Amino acid sequence: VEVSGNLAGHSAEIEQLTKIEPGELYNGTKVTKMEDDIKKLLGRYGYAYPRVQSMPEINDADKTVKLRVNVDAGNRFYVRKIRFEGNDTSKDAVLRREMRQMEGAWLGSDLVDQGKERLNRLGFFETVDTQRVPGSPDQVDVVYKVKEGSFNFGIGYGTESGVSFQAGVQQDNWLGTGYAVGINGTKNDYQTYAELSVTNPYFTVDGVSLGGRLFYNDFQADDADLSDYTNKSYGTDVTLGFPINEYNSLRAGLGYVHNSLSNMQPQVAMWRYLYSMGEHPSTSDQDNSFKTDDFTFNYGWTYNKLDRGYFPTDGSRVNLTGKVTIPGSDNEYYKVTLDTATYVPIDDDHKWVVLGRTRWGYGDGLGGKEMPFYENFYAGGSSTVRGFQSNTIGPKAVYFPHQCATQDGAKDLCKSDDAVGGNAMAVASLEFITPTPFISDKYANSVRTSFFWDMGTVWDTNWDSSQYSGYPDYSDPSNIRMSAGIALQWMSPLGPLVFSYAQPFKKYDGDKAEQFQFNIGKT
Amino acid sequence: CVNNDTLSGDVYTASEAKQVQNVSYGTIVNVRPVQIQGGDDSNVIGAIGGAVLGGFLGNTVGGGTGRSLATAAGAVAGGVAGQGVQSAMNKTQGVELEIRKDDGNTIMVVQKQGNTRFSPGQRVVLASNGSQVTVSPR
Amino acid sequence: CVNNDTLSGDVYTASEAKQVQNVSYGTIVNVRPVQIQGGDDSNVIGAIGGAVLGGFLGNTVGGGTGRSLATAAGAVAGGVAGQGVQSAMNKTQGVELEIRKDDGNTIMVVQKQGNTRFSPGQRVVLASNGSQVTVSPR
Amino acid sequence: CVNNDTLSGDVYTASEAKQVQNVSYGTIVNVRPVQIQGGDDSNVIGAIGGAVLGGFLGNTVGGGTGRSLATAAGAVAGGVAGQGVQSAMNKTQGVELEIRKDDGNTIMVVQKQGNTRFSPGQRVVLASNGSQVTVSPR
Amino acid sequence: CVNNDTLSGDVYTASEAKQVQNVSYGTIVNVRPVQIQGGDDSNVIGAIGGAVLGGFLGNTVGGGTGRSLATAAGAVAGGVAGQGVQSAMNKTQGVELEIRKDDGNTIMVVQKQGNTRFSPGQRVVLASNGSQVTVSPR
Amino acid sequence: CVNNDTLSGDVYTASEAKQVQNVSYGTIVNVRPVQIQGGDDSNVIGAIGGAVLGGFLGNTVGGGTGRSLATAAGAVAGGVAGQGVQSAMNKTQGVELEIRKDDGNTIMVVQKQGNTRFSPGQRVVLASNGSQVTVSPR
Amino acid sequence: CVNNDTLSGDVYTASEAKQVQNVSYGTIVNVRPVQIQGGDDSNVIGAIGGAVLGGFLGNTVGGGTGRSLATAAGAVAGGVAGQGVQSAMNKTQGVELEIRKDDGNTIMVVQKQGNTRFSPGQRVVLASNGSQVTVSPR
Ligand SMILES: CC/C=C/CCCCCCC[C@@H](O)CC(=O)N[C@H]1[C@@H](OP(=O)(O)O)O[C@H](CO[C@@H]2O[C@H](CO[C@]3(C(=O)O)C[C@@H](O)[C@@H](O)[C@@H]([C@H](O)CO)O3)[C@@H](OP(=O)(O)O)[C@H](OC(=O)C[C@@H](CCC/C=C/CCCCCC)OC(=O)CCCCCCCCCCCCC)[C@H]2NC(=O)C[C@@H](C/C=C/CCCCCCCC)OC(=O)CCCCCCCCCCC)[C@@H](O)[C@@H]1OC(=O)C[C@H](O)C/C=C/CCCCCCCC
Ligand SMILES: CC/C=C/CCCCCCC[C@@H](O)CC(=O)N[C@H]1[C@@H](OP(=O)(O)O)O[C@H](CO[C@@H]2O[C@H](CO[C@]3(C(=O)O)C[C@@H](O)[C@@H](O)[C@@H]([C@H](O)CO)O3)[C@@H](OP(=O)(O)O)[C@H](OC(=O)C[C@@H](CCC/C=C/CCCCCC)OC(=O)CCCCCCCCCCCCC)[C@H]2NC(=O)C[C@@H](C/C=C/CCCCCCCC)OC(=O)CCCCCCCCCCC)[C@@H](O)[C@@H]1OC(=O)C[C@H](O)C/C=C/CCCCCCCC
Ligand SMILES: CC/C=C/CCCCCCC[C@@H](O)CC(=O)N[C@H]1[C@@H](OP(=O)(O)O)O[C@H](CO[C@@H]2O[C@H](CO[C@]3(C(=O)O)C[C@@H](O)[C@@H](O)[C@@H]([C@H](O)CO)O3)[C@@H](OP(=O)(O)O)[C@H](OC(=O)C[C@@H](CCC/C=C/CCCCCC)OC(=O)CCCCCCCCCCCCC)[C@H]2NC(=O)C[C@@H](C/C=C\CCCCCCCC)OC(=O)CCCCCCCCCCC)[C@@H](O)[C@@H]1OC(=O)C[C@H](O)C/C=C/CCCCCCCC
Ligand SMILES: CCCCCCCCCCCCCCCC(=O)OC[C@H](COP(=O)(O)O)OC(=O)CCCCCCCCCCCCCCC
Ligand SMILES: CCCCCCCCCCCCCCCC(=O)OC[C@H](COP(=O)(O)O)OC(=O)CCCCCCCCCCCCCCC
Ligand SMILES: *C(=O)CCCCCCCCCCCCCCC
Ligand SMILES: *C(=O)CCCCCCCCCCCCCCC
Ligand SMILES: *C(=O)CCCCCCCCCCCCCCC
Ligand SMILES: *C(=O)CCCCCCCCCCCCCCC
Ligand SMILES: *C(=O)CCCCCCCCCCCCCCC
Ligand SMILES: *C(=O)CCCCCCCCCCCCCCC
Repeated sequence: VEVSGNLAGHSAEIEQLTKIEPGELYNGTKVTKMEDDIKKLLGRYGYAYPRVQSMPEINDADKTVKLRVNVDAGNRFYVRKIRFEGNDTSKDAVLRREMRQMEGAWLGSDLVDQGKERLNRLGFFETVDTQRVPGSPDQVDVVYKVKEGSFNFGIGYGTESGVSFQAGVQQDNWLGTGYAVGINGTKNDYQTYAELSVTNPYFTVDGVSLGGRLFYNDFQADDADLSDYTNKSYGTDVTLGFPINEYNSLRAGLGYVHNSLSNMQPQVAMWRYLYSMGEHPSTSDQDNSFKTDDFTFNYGWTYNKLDRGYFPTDGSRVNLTGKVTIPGSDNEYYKVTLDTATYVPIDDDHKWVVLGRTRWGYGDGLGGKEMPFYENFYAGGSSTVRGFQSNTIGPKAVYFPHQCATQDGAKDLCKSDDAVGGNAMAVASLEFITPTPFISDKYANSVRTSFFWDMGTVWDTNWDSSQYSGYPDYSDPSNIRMSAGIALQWMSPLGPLVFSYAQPFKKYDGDKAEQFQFNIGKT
Repeated sequence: CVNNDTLSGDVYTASEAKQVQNVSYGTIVNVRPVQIQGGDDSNVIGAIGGAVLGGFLGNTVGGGTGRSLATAAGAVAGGVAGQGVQSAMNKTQGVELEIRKDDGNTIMVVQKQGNTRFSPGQRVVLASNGSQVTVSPR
Repeated sequence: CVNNDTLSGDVYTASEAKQVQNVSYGTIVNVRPVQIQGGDDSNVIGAIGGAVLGGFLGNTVGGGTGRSLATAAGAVAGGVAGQGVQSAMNKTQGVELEIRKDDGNTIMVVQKQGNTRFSPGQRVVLASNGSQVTVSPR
Repeated sequence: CVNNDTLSGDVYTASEAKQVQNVSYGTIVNVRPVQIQGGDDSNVIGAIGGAVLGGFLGNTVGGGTGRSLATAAGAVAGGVAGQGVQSAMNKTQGVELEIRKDDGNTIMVVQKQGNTRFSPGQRVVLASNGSQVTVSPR
Repeated sequence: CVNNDTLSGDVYTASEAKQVQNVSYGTIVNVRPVQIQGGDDSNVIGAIGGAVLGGFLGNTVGGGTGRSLATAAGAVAGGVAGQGVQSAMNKTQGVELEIRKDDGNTIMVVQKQGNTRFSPGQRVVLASNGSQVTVSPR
Repeated sequence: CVNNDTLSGDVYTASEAKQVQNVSYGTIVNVRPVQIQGGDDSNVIGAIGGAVLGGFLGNTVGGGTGRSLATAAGAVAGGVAGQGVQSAMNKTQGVELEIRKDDGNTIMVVQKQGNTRFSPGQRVVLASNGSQVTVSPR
Repeated sequence: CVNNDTLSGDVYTASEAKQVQNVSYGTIVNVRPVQIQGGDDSNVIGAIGGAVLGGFLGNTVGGGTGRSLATAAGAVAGGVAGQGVQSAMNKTQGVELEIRKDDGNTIMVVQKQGNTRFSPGQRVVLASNGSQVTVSPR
């Protein structure tokens, strides 16, 4: 080595911070690092500009390289003002933390080089650009510059609801203040969702996030293979949200829902519920309007670890959510939904992938009253447990003789096999992802496939078998439903695609099946 | 219960063990007592911990609508008390020490109170690192 | 039960085995006893493990809304006691060693107490690495 | 069960076979026994393997509400014992060697105990590589 | 079962067939026997293989709750025995040789035991590659 | 059955037909027979084809719960034997040839044994590419 | 069906048309027959194709569990035989040619046997591209 210049106190530490072993040949990395262990440090001596540049005498005859490290130190310059122009929403506060020299401190260009870049990960700048006090040679600034509502239309097709539309306007900057306002609208066989939504991501300067949701879920049952009941429901929820980890979050809020239960196909499973609340209309005729207004408190949690957003095969994803009313509304209940996700890659080459998503739920009515039936859990279908028709798993209802009708001589509980759902849900599925063959091996690493063994068990936690002999006890703890098969998912300029074929191997009588299902657009 | 129990001259964290730290000497002037704050300003946890406990306490009084009002007044009162007691349980007794290094200077450093009772005029050693300094006696 | 058993001179991590690391010599002055903290500042696991067991101990008393109060008060008390007890299974005894190297210097290094008792005035060998140092006696 | 078994002077990983690695020579002093901790500090795999076995063991006493308390306290005690017992099946004997290379220098290296027993004064050959060194006798 | 059968001077991988190999000459000193390991630290596949087979044996004792406990205790015991057995079918006998090249140097290389028997002093013909070396006899 | 058949001097990959191959001439020394491995070290395909055929061979015995034990023990045993038998369907004979080019050097190259039988001292016409070498006898 | 059909001198791919190819001249010696293996290492298309067809041929025997046994043994034997036949329809005859360019050199190249018959001693018009060559006879 050699030192030629004023280091202000690193003159001897060259062989300790910037050392190599003699005999090592001319390197552009392990000799430049000798330059670059004192090129960044010197902003810890208040020195603003640490300059290290070393130009050896490249000697070839008997091959020694005599390094000559001209290090001249900077000087002690300070942090007066941080100035952003053109942007009416970005703050001088968060755009200080995402840089690494606070206001009122010894300042340097080279040790603010740890700050300028991360400011762009806000997701709203196109560029993130980067002063001695104007005409005064001691105090100094750090400055930046920034360069800164699109419709969207969705049309899909499918098996669970066939046709499917989306259309809504998003504008993630309300007049220059960072509020995220977004609208959405979806229509298909059973529900039509037309929602407005707002958010302020920084309620507190430190991260608290407040969203107020105005939704409307004009739903319908018969087209969705269930039994008969119609729902036009409107409600509004508001939730807080505060970051805690960047691997976590948390939320809490107050949620008011209002439902119009009507047009019910008389049947025991819901007619237990009507009594306990206090409504007993005619037991075989369908002109009845049960109205609920539920206020309900809600909360959640989250976790993210995946490395790649698109076609992810790493990390671990989690979710929790619960809910409970105050005991001062119409129906009183609570609800607990847990979610999981895990993409385990076994080696760096990343062709073997392991995935399995566990989900749990449970609900109950508190003071002896019952969970509303439209809030139950449904299992079986394409998106959760492939092979069995959508919703088809869940202890079936029992139609009354209504107008099972008295024209044919119906005078009892006509046993039915129609899916209704349930209140305790548990779905596991272990999936074992494998390479993509049969296409050119140049690009045979894209179109994903997997073999899967999906289970699903919803039951009525309060269903009776004292009173129903000829029927089984529909609360069996191990009435599992496994299935297997295949399916191919990928990207193409016509949206998200997948095609499937899954054989239902295990099931019980009364459990329908659906071997084949597809997805284009959205499901 | 934020753990600011590492801010004494008699406790070290895990991250600064088995590492080389310089030694500088000095004498001491002007010890005086001072309190130390440690934690956050939002106190996002004490608020919830006081809020649920003050909220469930509402469900004990009244009935009908009179209950559903007390179960919110109690909730915000518990919310206030949660921060009012969490951030008053992070106070710690401590000291503020002027020292004159033998190198010729004077510096100030502040520490949590421990067992030893310093004096104005004594020899104390500065186990120095990259901008963390602990003042042990002798 | 975070494992802070690597902080002595009598245990090595697996990432410091089968490696070349230099040796310097020195003598010892001023050994004094010190406690060593470790691990997390938040104790997010002790909080959960305390909250659950504190909640399930609230279900055992009362009936109705008198129970539903206890099943939350117990939860908060268990949540606090969790952090309270977890940050008590990290207190580990240790020592603070000041040593004069033969090059002519002085440094000070802190290290978990083991079996051997260092003495005021002795010879120790400094096993050095990329800014990691362990002190072996003899 | 972590396998810190390749840290011996007697077993090589399959990534270090059929390779060219240099040979240096040296004499040896200062042999002392030291333990080796291998694996991760958090040690999460044994936490589940203790929590579940201590949770199902909680379903064996009492009934009603008194069974939930038991099968949660047993769960957290099982988790604690799990982390406590896994990190105590990685402890492995080892040696500290202070070798003088015939160049004229000194380095120390730590290495899992095998079968051969080093001595105070012996000739060893350093199978050296990019900072991985195995010390064999003779 | 890792197929660590390719570490012989008598079995080549298909990655290095029909490829050009430099040749050097040398003599040999100090043959000695050494075990060779391979694979991963964790042995995932053996873990699950142990866990499931040790779970389905758990079901076959008792009933009610005592079955539900044993089917988990057997599960974790089989899981441990997995890693305990998988890492036992990679232990392969082998040798470690240092050889004196006719250039005038010394290197040492480690190989699987084969049919050939080496001696201390023999004209072994190196095959070299991009840092892969085999030692053939005579 | 990973296609390790193109490692002879009598079969070419389609990737190197209609390309330019340099010609060198040389004489030959010390032909010796060797085996060649090819494919994977983990043998994933044999694992499935052993696992399913060991599973469905379990179902043929017992009933109740002892059925559910054999129908997994058979699966794991088949999984082991799968990797066991796949990596024995790739052991193929071969030769190792040291050859002296007219340049004045020596190299050795390894090939799959075909039908023609080399001799100790002959003439072979090297075909060279981007580090691929073949040996034809004449 | 792997398309190794563009390996003749009488067939060109759609990428090597309407592009300029340099022309050189030469004489010819040492023509000998060779087999060309063209396609993938895995044969992962006829492997499934044989697997499915070998499966459905399993349901057609036995009854009950003895059926469900055969409906898998047929699969892997059907699966394995799939590769064994697909790799038997990628074998193609071809020739090896030692051409002397009039530049004064020698190179060799192999091709799929076409309709023309090369001979030892003739004139050929080497067509060249970005390291791609064909040998038309005349
Ligand atoms: C080594 C080998 C492997 C390990 C295990 C192998 C086992 C092998 C053999 C097994 C034989 C088995 O048959 C035993 C059995 O379970 N036998 C039991 C079994 O029969 P089977 O055999 O199954 O057929 O079941 C029966 C069910 O019993 C009861 O069921 C009721 C409802 O069910 C009933 C009904 O309404 O009556 C009856 C039933 O027939 C059916 O009809 C149901 C129906 O389902 C719905 O109604 O209804 C519940 O009332 P509810 O629902 O309305 O609420 C009731 O809850 C109740 O009774 C509520 C109780 C609650 C007591 C709270 C204790 C917590 C201490 C923490 C404080 C410290 C603060 C920091 O409250 C009371 O009872 C009030 C009494 C006043 C005084 C009590 C003490 C107050 C505080 C003490 C502090 C002490 C300080 C020194 C519940 N008690 C109960 O189910 C039982 C309850 C009673 C208390 C026992 C004393 C334990 C003291 C230890 C603490 C030391 C403190 C320093 O036992 C328990 O909560 C166990 C809880 C252990 C939790 C872990 C400890 C955590 C803390 C330790 C410190 C680290 C029991 O009688 C049998 O027990 C009995 O025949 C009595 C006999 O003794 C057995 C009891 C076992 C407990 C041992 C645990 C100790 C070590 C822990 C090990 C991990
Ligand atoms: C070359 C070889 C190739 C093989 C195939 C080729 C040809 C074969 C084809 C046709 C022949 C065959 O069909 C014969 C047959 O199946 N015959 C059977 C067939 O009838 P059919 O043919 O259809 O007419 O099925 C019927 C089923 O029988 C019983 O049915 C009960 C329920 O049935 C009932 C009811 O009452 O509820 C009534 C019934 O009528 C019906 O209604 C059903 C209803 O459907 C639902 O309930 O219910 C179950 O009780 P449950 O519900 O509560 O569970 C019970 O399982 C039970 O009760 C629970 C059982 C299970 C315990 C297993 C644990 C042992 C640990 C081993 C480790 C050693 C040391 C640690 O436990 C017991 O039964 C207690 C026995 C103790 C001894 C166990 C062996 C251990 C020995 C070592 C000990 C250490 C000391 C040295 C079950 N027993 C049973 O189903 C059988 C059970 C009995 C134990 C066998 C003893 C010797 C085995 C030697 C093996 C290793 C030893 C070194 O065995 C088994 O489950 C299989 C055991 C597999 C072990 C594999 C180990 C892993 C290997 C990995 C290698 C690396 C039996 O009648 C026939 O067997 C009998 O009439 C009695 C007979 O004697 C036993 C049967 C033979 C099994 C052995 C073969 C396995 C080898 C491995 C295969 C890959
Ligand atoms: C080399 C050899 C190779 C082996 C090959 C062979 C393998 C297979 C062959 C087939 C034979 C086998 O089938 C035998 C059998 O299972 N036979 C059983 C089978 O019959 P069949 O198969 O049909 O023929 O099933 C029958 C049903 O069993 C019973 O079912 C009841 C419910 O049934 C009922 C009801 O009342 O609700 C009525 C019934 O009629 C029916 O209708 C059912 C119906 O299904 C639902 O309604 O309902 C349960 O009550 P519940 O629902 O309310 O819970 C009850 O469990 C109960 O009640 C609850 C139990 C609690 C037991 C658990 C605690 C053990 C401690 C271990 C760790 C130490 C802690 C630090 O409590 C009791 O049983 C009360 C006993 C009081 C005294 C306890 C003393 C133990 C203390 C030890 C302390 C040591 C300290 C150092 C349960 N007992 C039972 O199931 C039995 C229970 C007996 C109590 C303990 C004795 C031995 C303990 C050894 C521990 C060593 C300690 C160092 O045994 C067991 O739960 C198995 C326990 C497994 C433990 C695994 C290890 C876990 C910990 C790991 C530690 C490292 C039993 O009669 C038969 O039992 C019996 O024949 C019992 C007999 O007497 C002796 C059996 C010994 C077991 C040895 C196995 C161990 C190896 C483990 C492998 C991983
Ligand atoms: C690391 C600290 C984590 C602390 C979490 C403790 C979990 C508490 C679970 C209590 C369950 C009681 C509710 C139902 C009671 C009942 O009688 O339930 C009865 C039913 C089964 O009995 P039936 O046969 O009568 O249905 O359920 C059970 O017995 C469920 C099994 C309980 C044992 C599971 C072990 C504890 C949690 C698992 C590990 C999670 C750790 C995750 C860490 C990352
Ligand atoms: C290595 C750490 C893994 C720890 C995992 C512990 C899980 C404990 C599961 C106990 C099962 C009892 C639940 C209900 C009992 C019952 O009567 O359940 C009833 C039903 C079936 O019984 P019937 O046939 O009588 O209906 O289900 C079962 O019996 C479930 C089968 C259990 C055996 C599988 C063994 C564990 C699964 C695979 C292991 C995963 C390892 C992960 C490695 C990282
Ligand atoms: C460390 O301290 C973690 C924070 C835990 C929060 C502590 C909350 C204290 C509870 C006070 C409740 C006062 C109730 C008053 C209602 C009128
Ligand atoms: C390693 O030391 C961390 C262990 C993980 C947390 C376990 C802490 C135990 C919690 C005890 C809860 C006591 C409840 C008291 C009720 C009043
Ligand atoms: C490598 O050894 C990994 C093993 C991980 C689990 C080891 C077994 C620990 C479980 C012990 C649980 C005891 C609970 C007792 C409660 C009273
Ligand atoms: C190569 O070896 C691949 C791994 C094959 C699995 C081997 C693991 C064997 C599992 C044995 C389980 C024994 C359970 C004993 C319980 C007491
Ligand atoms: C190329 O060779 C791929 C081959 C795919 C695997 C075929 C191997 C057959 C596996 C036989 C399993 C034996 C069953 C034993 C049952 C006890
Ligand atoms: C291009 O050629 C595509 C691949 C062709 C696949 C043909 C599969 C042949 C299957 C023959 C079946 C024999 C099975 C006999 C088992 C007893």
